[PDB]
Amino acid sequence: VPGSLVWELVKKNNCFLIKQFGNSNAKVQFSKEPNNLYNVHSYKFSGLANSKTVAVQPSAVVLSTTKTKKQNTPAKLQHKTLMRKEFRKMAKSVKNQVCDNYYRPDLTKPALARLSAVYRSLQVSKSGIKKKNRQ
Amino acid sequence: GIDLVAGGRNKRTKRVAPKSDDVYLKLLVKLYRFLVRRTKSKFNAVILKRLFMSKTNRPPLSMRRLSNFMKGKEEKNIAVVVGTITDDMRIQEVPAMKVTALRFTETARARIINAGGECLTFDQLALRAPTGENTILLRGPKNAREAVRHFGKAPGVPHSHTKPYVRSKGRKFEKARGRRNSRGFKV
Amino acid sequence: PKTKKILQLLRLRQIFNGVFLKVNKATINMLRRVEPYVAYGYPNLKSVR
Amino acid sequence: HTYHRRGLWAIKAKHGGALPKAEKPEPKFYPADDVKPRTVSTRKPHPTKLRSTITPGTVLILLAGRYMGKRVVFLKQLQSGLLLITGPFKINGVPIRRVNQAYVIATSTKVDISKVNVQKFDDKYFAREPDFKKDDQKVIDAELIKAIDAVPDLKNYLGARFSLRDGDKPHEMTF
Amino acid sequence: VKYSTDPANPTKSAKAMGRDLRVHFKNTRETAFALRKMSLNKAKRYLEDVLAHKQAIPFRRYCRGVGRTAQVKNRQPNGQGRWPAKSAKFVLDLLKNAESNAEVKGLDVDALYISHIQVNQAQKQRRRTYRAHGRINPYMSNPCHIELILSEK
Amino acid sequence: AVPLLTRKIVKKRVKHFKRAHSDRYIGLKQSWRRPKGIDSRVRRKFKGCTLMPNIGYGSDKKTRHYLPNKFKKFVVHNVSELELLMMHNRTYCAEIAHNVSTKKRKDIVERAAQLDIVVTNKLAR
RNA sequence: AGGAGGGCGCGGCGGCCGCUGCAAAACCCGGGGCGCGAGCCCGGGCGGAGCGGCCGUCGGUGCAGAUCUUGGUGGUAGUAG
RNA sequence: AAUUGCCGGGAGGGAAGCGGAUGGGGGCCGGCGAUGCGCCCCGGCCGUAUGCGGAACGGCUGGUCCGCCGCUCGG
Ligand SMILES: [K+]
Ligand SMILES: [K+]
Ligand SMILES: [K+]
Ligand SMILES: [Mg+2]
Ligand SMILES: [Mg+2]
Ligand SMILES: [Mg+2]
Ligand SMILES: [Mg+2]
Ligand SMILES: [Mg+2]
Ligand SMILES: [Mg+2]
Ligand SMILES: [Mg+2]
Ligand SMILES: [Mg+2]
Ligand SMILES: [Mg+2]
Ligand SMILES: [Mg+2]
Ligand SMILES: [Mg+2]
Ligand SMILES: [Mg+2]
Ligand SMILES: [Mg+2]
Ligand SMILES: [Mg+2]
Ligand SMILES: [Mg+2]
Ligand SMILES: [Mg+2]
Ligand SMILES: [Mg+2]
Ligand SMILES: [Mg+2]
Ligand SMILES: [Mg+2]
Repeated sequence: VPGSLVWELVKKNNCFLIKQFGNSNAKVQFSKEPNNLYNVHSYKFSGLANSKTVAVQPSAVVLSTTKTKKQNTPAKLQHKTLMRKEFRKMAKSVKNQVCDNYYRPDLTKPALARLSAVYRSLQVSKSGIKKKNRQ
Repeated sequence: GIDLVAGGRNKRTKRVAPKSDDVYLKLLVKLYRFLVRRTKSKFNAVILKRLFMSKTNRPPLSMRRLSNFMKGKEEKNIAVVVGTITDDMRIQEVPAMKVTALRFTETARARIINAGGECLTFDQLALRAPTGENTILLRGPKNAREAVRHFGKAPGVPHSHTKPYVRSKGRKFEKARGRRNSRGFKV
Repeated sequence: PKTKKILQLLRLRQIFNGVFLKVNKATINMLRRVEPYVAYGYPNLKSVR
Repeated sequence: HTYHRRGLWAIKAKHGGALPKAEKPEPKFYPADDVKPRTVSTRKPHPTKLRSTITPGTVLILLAGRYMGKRVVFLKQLQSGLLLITGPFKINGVPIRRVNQAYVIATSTKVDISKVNVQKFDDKYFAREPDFKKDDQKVIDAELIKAIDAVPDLKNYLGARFSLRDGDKPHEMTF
Repeated sequence: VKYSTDPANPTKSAKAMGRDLRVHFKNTRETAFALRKMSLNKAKRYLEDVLAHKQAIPFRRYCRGVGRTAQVKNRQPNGQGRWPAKSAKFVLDLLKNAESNAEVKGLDVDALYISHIQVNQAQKQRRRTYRAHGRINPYMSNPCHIELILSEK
Repeated sequence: AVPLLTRKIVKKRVKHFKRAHSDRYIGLKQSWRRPKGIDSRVRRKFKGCTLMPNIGYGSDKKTRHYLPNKFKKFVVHNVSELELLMMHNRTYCAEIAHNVSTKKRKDIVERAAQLDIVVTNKLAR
């Protein structure tokens, strides 16, 4: 079952999709799944309708990519790496496992953006926010 | 103020998508939307339009029609119908034909394959004939329906052979006073 | 209705719309029937340009 | 109404313009939104035009501010486009200042200021950031009081404020 | 019990209350309005004078069809006033209750004034009357709730 | 964070369409109802009468649904729903649902401070 | 007059995702907003035990009129008497 | 909710209410509005190569991570 077929089955309703404000122009949608970098309900970003996916979540930052020949076996579907180095070294590994490999090069900018937000979130976790970012 | 009808807007309606919700048909529509955008083929443009059509606008085609429309031109020619291929017991010889259709009956699929032919889907015809080269586009009989027999002029006007809507058939069901000269008139 | 049709063939469907008409007997008699609805004359180069 | 780009010449600027191929020039954070970077603008905004009735040494009436109505002598037009003015500070008490071209009226009375040095006065001199300013003001009036004394009654004219009175129509007055 | 107004000086004030008192609401509302900021001793003498027909009560609203007397001419130049005895006696009883409540608190009866007085409509009681042509019509009383707070200042 | 919206928000009408004659009758509510009487002044659009909503009043697509603080609102009920705005913290703000308790409001407000997500009603309850 | 499309709201059933004694539903408010609009979201209060959103499907599903039904309440009026 | 009392506020020459537009007064609000970002003296971590452990991508080469070493110096 290819990703295009899976997308049409899960597009309308989903255990991870959150919809709000009805079906007018007011509608706001998001996705809750991991391996969904921007948490957006779209084919490009969906963690359910794509064979190759990247997950950038904290724990230390865990990067996870899925194996294409292990779709039928969920227990071995995720190849996970845990990195505790400096940001640039982590940013280099994300570019290596996502861009240079040709494993979803279209996600290299969303993945680096999410790694920035996750690393920044961890930065303030150890030392509380001493300045607010309104400028 | 400018003198126009309905403001100049188009009042005719047409289908720009299939009314059905079949995901495999939605995937066919996406594929053929791409083909008519970037190949500019007249054949692909017709396929996309018929993929939107309703059930009564895509009549079934039988084997008898197919084996006669594809008579000598069954080598290097794929028959294309946007609809269903049904079987026909009234014929005995079935040549080897390449046929693509939305659906085959299990008797028609068996008849084609046993004769040496192939049954293709429209996603397979796109690989073989991306621009529809060396193909025969076919349609079933649009007006071979019992409903169409009641269409047209009213049954009670001269020169009309429209079917009436009668609950039963017999001598006591609409055969007197309007159907023969011995009772009034005969329209 | 006759005035409405003629002003459609001259493409004058709105007030203060303007067109160029070439002169012959066919067009002039069309113009005479819609005379109360229209102002026209002979343009010069400055007007055309 | 001159057409600068009237001819497809473009070479009177770069005559020896036959040159070689151009050589085109870690973020530490990624902004999650493709924001086009802000570089400095390479547009030249064509400095403002001086009113043709304002010439060096002409007299100006101030129309607004705390010195409204002060009759003041004009010196120079600064690079930003503000006019440079002095009172002079002795007669009417108006120091050296830069004024917008609006809020002044150019009269037809003129003063020669050729032998007066106004060079160190410029936009940087007025940068928002005084004893030496008193010296510069002091050394610019004595170079100008005499030329004011050269014309009869010009001293009492510069020391009086302009005002409109009953029946005065500003759109008919010559000034 | 919560009244509609707090004393704002609860130690220096006393209250009295009455629910479902069988006296016309419209008459008692005017009586309560006539003594709004009155001192306690002047209020008692005013209400006794009303009982004795020596001082009238001014009827300002609920006044249609009320006579003119000249006893009410001060503070009501048109003579519209009356002497509602039942409504005056009912208020007098409440004034004596609040007065004794103040004596228990030890506040002096002198320098006491009405800082709050309110008449609210109680649930109406039903009786009957008979009309021509065998018809029955309602015959209703309009009782009231009265609230009263005396304050020193 | 810093709002990404830069186009100015213009409103064609900061004023409600109150239902005609809802001032006259206590039982009539202000929610708009399209008049449909044959002689209706409001339906016939006589001048000086009540205005009727129509599609021409609609707001720019680029700025519609944006709050005055130049963010678009998303209602959350727990921490996990608030995590979904971390990649959209420049375009979306979080509002905690009305029935979420004070204990969980503390947790959402803490997590949103770490993630630099703006909460519109963080001082409530 | 009339037709049609797309949406808003009410109550169930099958599913999914949640909330709530650190205060649910309902109700109140010259509180703040979003939507052309039907409506929605939040704040403060009251209250003290339950409630919501999304997908599908179903219905005794939306009131200003009917000398409409039942109940409650005015002016008339402290009047006629 | 209709309707009523009180307290406080506002208006009123044979109705009032209503639409649009401002103003005067009030009641609200602070995501109502910023204080950070690049260069330098103080605090504090490691390439290159290695042994080892797991698990990847493409269709046999090459890849990342972690913990440990032993040279290294820029962060
Ligand atoms: K009387
Ligand atoms: K439902
Ligand atoms: K009042
Ligand atoms: Mg028009
Ligand atoms: Mg029309
Ligand atoms: Mg005949
Ligand atoms: Mg009488
Ligand atoms: Mg009787
Ligand atoms: Mg009797
Ligand atoms: Mg609005
Ligand atoms: Mg709340
Ligand atoms: Mg209210
Ligand atoms: Mg509900
Ligand atoms: Mg039911
Ligand atoms: Mg019903
Ligand atoms: Mg009703
Ligand atoms: Mg109706
Ligand atoms: Mg009635
Ligand atoms: Mg009734
Ligand atoms: Mg009555
Ligand atoms: Mg009487
Ligand atoms: Mg009420």
